[PDB]
Amino acid sequence: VVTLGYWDIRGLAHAIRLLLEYTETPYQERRYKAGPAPDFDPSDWTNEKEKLGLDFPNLPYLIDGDVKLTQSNAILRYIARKHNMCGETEVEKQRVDVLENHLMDLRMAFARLCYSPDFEKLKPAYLEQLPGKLRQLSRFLGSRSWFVGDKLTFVDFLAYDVLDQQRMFVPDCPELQGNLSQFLQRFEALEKISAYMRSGRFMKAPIFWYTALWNNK
Amino acid sequence: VVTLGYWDIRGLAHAIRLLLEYTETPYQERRYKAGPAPDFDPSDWTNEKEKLGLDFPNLPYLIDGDVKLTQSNAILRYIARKHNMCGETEVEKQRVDVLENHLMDLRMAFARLCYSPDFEKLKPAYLEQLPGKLRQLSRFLGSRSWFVGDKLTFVDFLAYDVLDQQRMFVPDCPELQGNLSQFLQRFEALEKISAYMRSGRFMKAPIFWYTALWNNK
Ligand SMILES: CCCCCCSC[C@H](NC(=O)CC[C@H]([NH3+])C(=O)O)C(=O)NCC(=O)O
Ligand SMILES: CCCCCCSC[C@H](NC(=O)CC[C@H]([NH3+])C(=O)O)C(=O)NCC(=O)O
Repeated sequence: VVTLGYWDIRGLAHAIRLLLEYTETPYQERRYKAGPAPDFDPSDWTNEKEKLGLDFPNLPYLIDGDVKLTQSNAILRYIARKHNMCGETEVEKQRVDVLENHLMDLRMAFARLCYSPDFEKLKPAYLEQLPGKLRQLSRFLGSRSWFVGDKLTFVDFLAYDVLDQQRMFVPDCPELQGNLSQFLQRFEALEKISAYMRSGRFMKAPIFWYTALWNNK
Repeated sequence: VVTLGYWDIRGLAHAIRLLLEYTETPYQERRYKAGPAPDFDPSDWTNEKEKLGLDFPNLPYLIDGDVKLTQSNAILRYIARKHNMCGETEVEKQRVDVLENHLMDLRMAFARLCYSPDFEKLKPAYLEQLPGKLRQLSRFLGSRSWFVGDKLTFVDFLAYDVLDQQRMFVPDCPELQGNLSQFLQRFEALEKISAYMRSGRFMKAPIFWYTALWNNK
């Protein structure tokens, strides 16, 4: 079994847990829990961070024999390479590179927001530029089944997480309907994914750590 | 001729310009200029922004015929693949992926400090954490000539830049005296790199936008 370590929260590990589940990778999880509210008690993780033999300790991490990685994108590319779920053609690789990076810029934007004490003050500007961000992704996907072509890749798990989060935030966003929605329905109908979602291991929320103003429940 | 677009400063395009120079790729630059102070109106960019045919409009961007890219790392990979500058084995790909991602974490924590209006009060904590981050990077490299191995990859162009930045913000750092310094010293002695750093187009500053509280022009 491979070991995935991350906080007992959705966050940056969602796409990794889904990929691990789809590619049928035997795994276990180390889900670090919190302690005394409301004082930030990372101790469960902190008591273990500098004793795992990781080169750049962080969350999430994945241990697979002597392979010890940190950096979520790196863990994905690692899992994906064992099942050829990275690009194959040059153009597919460019589409993968550009989106993995772009999806992180949108993930951080959102993260920044739900974390700021000025959330309600920032919410309107954010929603002002959401639609356009979504139109871009819709235009990029076009009529393809997946973000790169007919081949499903790790960037599709990334895209699903990021889009499902935005769907969480604003459930009836016009730009969310259309090819973006069908994409979501396309992802959730994948056999091992459907099965994972109806299992008792799947955690749809909370998206963020307990200190977040939006969705920490 | 590929066209690299970005503001007329060093910023996030440093690693790319060095990779292009070293690879001997013929290129051209579309430097975007900011209006006079304190306005710094960036209309030179927004004017062209949605007229380039880029999927996700942003700076830097790279246009090579029908190839049009916008995320720095993806642009670096695009070039790197053409010259076998990514990893060639599983272990090398892992070092490439983890590093490419950790160095982005490093760069951003630094852009945040230097762009925050609280710089001077944040500066102490940043310095107090630095020696650990440098030591980590030093343990990783070990007695290797390059970060990935005995062959130069694009991640060395990143490490050189993230590190060069730190050398400039705290030259007197002990952590930076060791193999890390031999690495920079080695990077700078490469035929096309040195040939470059002495040219008239080479620019070591400013690292940040004119609005930053540290190093600008
Ligand atoms: C609750 C999730 C909210 C999402 C944003 C914060 S992620 C949490 C944070 N991890 C990181 O910053 C890692 C980022 C890194 N770029 C990666 O991709 O792995 C952590 O707790 N690291 C542990 C540590 O640094 O000790
Ligand atoms: C060492 C870092 C120095 C920082 C200098 C400015 S970074 C560029 C700035 N912000 C970006 O996010 C662009 C970079 C993009 N995120 C990438 O990863 O390639 C921009 O002009 N983006 C274009 C836009 O938003 O219009």
